[PDB]
Amino acid sequence: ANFIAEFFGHRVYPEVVSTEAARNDQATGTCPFLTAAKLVETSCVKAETSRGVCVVNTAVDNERYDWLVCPNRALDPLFMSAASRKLFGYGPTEPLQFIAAPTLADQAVRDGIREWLDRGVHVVAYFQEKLGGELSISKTDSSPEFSFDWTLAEVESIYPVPKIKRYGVLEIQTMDFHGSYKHAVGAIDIALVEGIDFHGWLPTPAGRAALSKKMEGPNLSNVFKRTFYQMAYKFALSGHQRCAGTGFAIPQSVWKSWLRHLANPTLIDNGDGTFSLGDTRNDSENAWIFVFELDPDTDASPRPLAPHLEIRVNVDTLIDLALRESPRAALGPSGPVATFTDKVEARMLRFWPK
Amino acid sequence: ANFIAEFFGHRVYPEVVSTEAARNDQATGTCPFLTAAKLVETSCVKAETSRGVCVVNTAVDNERYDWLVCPNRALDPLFMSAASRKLFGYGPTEPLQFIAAPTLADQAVRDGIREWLDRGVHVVAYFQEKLGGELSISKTDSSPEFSFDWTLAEVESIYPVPKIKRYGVLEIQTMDFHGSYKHAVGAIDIALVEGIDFHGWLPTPAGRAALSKKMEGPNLSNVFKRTFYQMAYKFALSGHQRCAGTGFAIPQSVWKSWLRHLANPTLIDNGDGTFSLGDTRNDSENAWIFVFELDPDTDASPRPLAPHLEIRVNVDTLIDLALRESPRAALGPSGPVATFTDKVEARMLRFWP
DNA sequence: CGGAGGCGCGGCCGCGCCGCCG
DNA sequence: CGGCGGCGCGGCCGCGCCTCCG
Ligand SMILES: [Ca+2]
Ligand SMILES: [Ca+2]
Ligand SMILES: [Ca+2]
Ligand SMILES: [Ca+2]
Ligand SMILES: [Fe+3]
Ligand SMILES: [Fe+3]
Repeated sequence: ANFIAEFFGHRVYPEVVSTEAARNDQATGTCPFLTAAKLVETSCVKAETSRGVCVVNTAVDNERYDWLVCPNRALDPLFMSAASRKLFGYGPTEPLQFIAAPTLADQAVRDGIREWLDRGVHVVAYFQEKLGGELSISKTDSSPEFSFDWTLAEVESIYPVPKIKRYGVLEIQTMDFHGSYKHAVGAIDIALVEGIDFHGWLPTPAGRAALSKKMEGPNLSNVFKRTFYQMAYKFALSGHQRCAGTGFAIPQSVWKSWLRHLANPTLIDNGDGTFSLGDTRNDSENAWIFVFELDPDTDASPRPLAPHLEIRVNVDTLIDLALRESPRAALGPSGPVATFTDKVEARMLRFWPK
Repeated sequence: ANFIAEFFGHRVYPEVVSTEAARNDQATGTCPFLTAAKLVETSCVKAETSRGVCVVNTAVDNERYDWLVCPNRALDPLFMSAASRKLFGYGPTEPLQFIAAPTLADQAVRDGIREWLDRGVHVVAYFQEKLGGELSISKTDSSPEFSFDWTLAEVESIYPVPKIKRYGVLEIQTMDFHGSYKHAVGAIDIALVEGIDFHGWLPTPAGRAALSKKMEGPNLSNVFKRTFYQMAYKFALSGHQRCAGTGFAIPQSVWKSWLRHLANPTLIDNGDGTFSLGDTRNDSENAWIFVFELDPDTDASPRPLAPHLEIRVNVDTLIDLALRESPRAALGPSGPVATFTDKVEARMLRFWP
């Protein structure tokens, strides 16, 4: 029922979408997303028990879902540049240059940036775990330590010393799972090395069994617990003058799983290709949730990220929905808590003999 | 720097408890808390890589702390009964029977409950994962599924069919860690079987180096993330008329780590052996945080849980402190965000030749 | 109704930043 | 002004409940 969906960036379950490059990435063991970003060959960062498992496919409530399972699978600079526009308040057709932070060591691009600042072209450099390293805000007696997945830097000048106008934050959350992939990885790895035709073997019942061997479901409530807190906290930090906006990038599958956690919220249609969660018409701290898909239309080797839903969020609404609205629905007339007393009595009754 | 604090329920780092009972439980691999709760010999439920590591000792901000790392180490029926009195509204000195749900199978205790009920004595049966299994509430379109660590059934009737007046909820939280215990466990496991006099070997430099082998620190923020959500949600659920109250039981160490998460809060002294987090005069959700210690006074082999701090919480204040007050402190003067713009530029300048 | 699978729960794992000590 | 190390972060792990499907 549960399947490894992508193996080193390339589809294996729903379709075995494999070109010549797909054969190579899997044989060498290379995450194509780190390689394309850094322009240097890079193997997946994961331990042997889950090596190359970038996406897992499962059903919840009788519907199929791709679950991103590696933060590096959502390492799509092109998508992040687009989401950046919404954070810094740029138009859709505005000149923008989105470069990595390690590139700043190169003279050729430092001379290039200066020319862009003269033209009025926006220059944003990003700091990411494997591309420059993350940035952190230190703990206090009244505040905990925090780290940002993507720190965006809007450049003002770099003439003598690099200086920024504003900064941006993108937070990525994928999904973690129950159990292990060890058995599914182990079974498909022997068909990779010892086997003579791997891609022709994956769509077969034997390969489909191997891709699913002891594969379990997603840790749904776990990521909501961890991501909700970071949302509420980091969105409040976005209200700082020098912070242009904070956005959380999450897959469609993850967004849908959060709906019950948010008391089944109705999104407001703004008529601007964007949606809103609560009243964002006043005193806004430019808080965003970018719900993305794995592009089902591209045909290109690794499916890139495509926008699915762009939600501007009211923080107090987000807090109120999760911690007040949802419990009240659980305390509803036909809800689970109404019948709980009978459940306790039923569970007690099981210990009675005969 | 970081040490295994106790092995199979008996202290090993700060002081080595060297009783015959401490030697026996270690050599036989029994978690002494499960075997005492259901009166049947039971080994630790943990996997080989962390087997027996029921507590870990670490320093944060230059002071020592014991981190419980096994929910079964907090399995203390004696402590939970005292905490339940606060939940159901019993005085400190009034009759109370606190029994595990599995025992309901016995006809001797079933008749015993009937005898207690008609003499006004309170009877509460508890459901815990290893003792009767946990109770859960199922998901809806507007609410997620939840499980309760301890669900407490205040019995009123047994004769025809078991029936309860109210239910109570106790949630238990300890601590998870970074890295592995594997290397420290494997270093002392070979000392247990292949060597002689295990306790005498533990306090030596070589032993203390073994107890600390690649031992890392507590996963502090992780635990707050997971538990805060359960607090806010389950405390709101406690408002239900059939729910007497819900309490969260945590070690002192983890409560101290929560202070920065709660904008450094100041507890209001009620002058009744109880403190309050916010205004708890009106509308009572009957929500509690029971902060406990590993009893340092009594020198029994496994040191039981002793009350350290008994807190009434205003749920709305708990949410406010963590999600509004704390972020505002971080944005304040001399805060980390104030100097963040310079940090970006400094990190940006590190690429310059 | 009985075995299989979903998933809350909560402890294992290591990367890489930054604070602390010498 | 360098290297141990604390710790945020976020993905691995399996227990035992319950709901679903044959
Ligand atoms: Ca991060
Ligand atoms: Ca995140
Ligand atoms: Ca708990
Ligand atoms: Ca539990
Ligand atoms: Fe990957
Ligand atoms: Fe244990």
